[PDB]
Amino acid sequence: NEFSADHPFIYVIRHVDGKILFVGRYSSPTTN
Amino acid sequence: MDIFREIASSMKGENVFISPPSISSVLTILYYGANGSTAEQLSKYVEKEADKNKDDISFKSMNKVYGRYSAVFKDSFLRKIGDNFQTVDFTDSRTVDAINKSVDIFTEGKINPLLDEPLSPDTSLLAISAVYFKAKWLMPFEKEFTSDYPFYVSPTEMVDVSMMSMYGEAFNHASVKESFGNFSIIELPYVGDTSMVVILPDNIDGLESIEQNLTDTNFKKWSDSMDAMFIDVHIPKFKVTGSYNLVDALVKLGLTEVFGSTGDYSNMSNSDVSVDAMIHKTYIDVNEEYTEAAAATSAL
Repeated sequence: NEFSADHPFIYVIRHVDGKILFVGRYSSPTTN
Repeated sequence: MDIFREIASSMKGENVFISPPSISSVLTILYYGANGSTAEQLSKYVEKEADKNKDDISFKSMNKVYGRYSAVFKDSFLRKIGDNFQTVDFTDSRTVDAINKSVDIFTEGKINPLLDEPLSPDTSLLAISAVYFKAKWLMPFEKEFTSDYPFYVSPTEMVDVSMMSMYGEAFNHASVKESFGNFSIIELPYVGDTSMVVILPDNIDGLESIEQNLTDTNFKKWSDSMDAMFIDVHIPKFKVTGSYNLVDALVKLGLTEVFGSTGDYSNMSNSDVSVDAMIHKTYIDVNEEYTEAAAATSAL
């Protein structure tokens, strides 16, 4: 019962039950 | 998702962040003006919904279409685009700095230089969409737990990173088990009506087969199967920026008679207008308090 995002993953921002506002992939930390 | 699939497919192993609405926003403009094959071939991405200058709690959008100062446009096309059209001199140096500024102000200075190299003097028209998003987590990550956790850029390449964490809470989780790999999917809601649904492959290297299977049907399906569960969360606080040219992607997706001279934008102008580039620049910032995101795209 632990969700650890310490490796490549997909994330999606959205309206509760609406359209997808964004969608990306987290591959590297890219110290911005 | 197919455009994402496409973009993500070309740059494997690299951060990618796009905004389907922003993109679909301009494609819809182009559609209104398109005619013949270009039209139907572009209809596949038409949505008058987010193709406006709306807002729903923490997400605001903006549309703008600039035409060649010399061309003459159709009234009907102008009717649809409505309050989002102007005739500009492209050869005019200032013009570019005029546009960028508009997008700059609008996206809280997040997507500043929307346009790079001076805008080609031959460009016939320029369709643009800008979007901004910022909301706080309904459940602000515990600042007194953000420590450094190792991250697997690859099974071998290790790189520490800031890890946001929170325990004792319940979130809509789910443990999908598909033939293309197994993953967990969770929902971190923001205050309002929007949330972030993260898809984390169970194995440290199965993301690929998963991503190449990401469809709106699937995503919707997996999202529904989610139930209120108790899980401890560890998500990296990150901040990235992107710059993509969707001409390549879109063409492979079927849009062949859309860019270049073959493009038929007859229902838009008596003149022979064309668009050769689709620019999409983006910005996101995720931390233990809020999430600020924004993006802008233009069909040069």
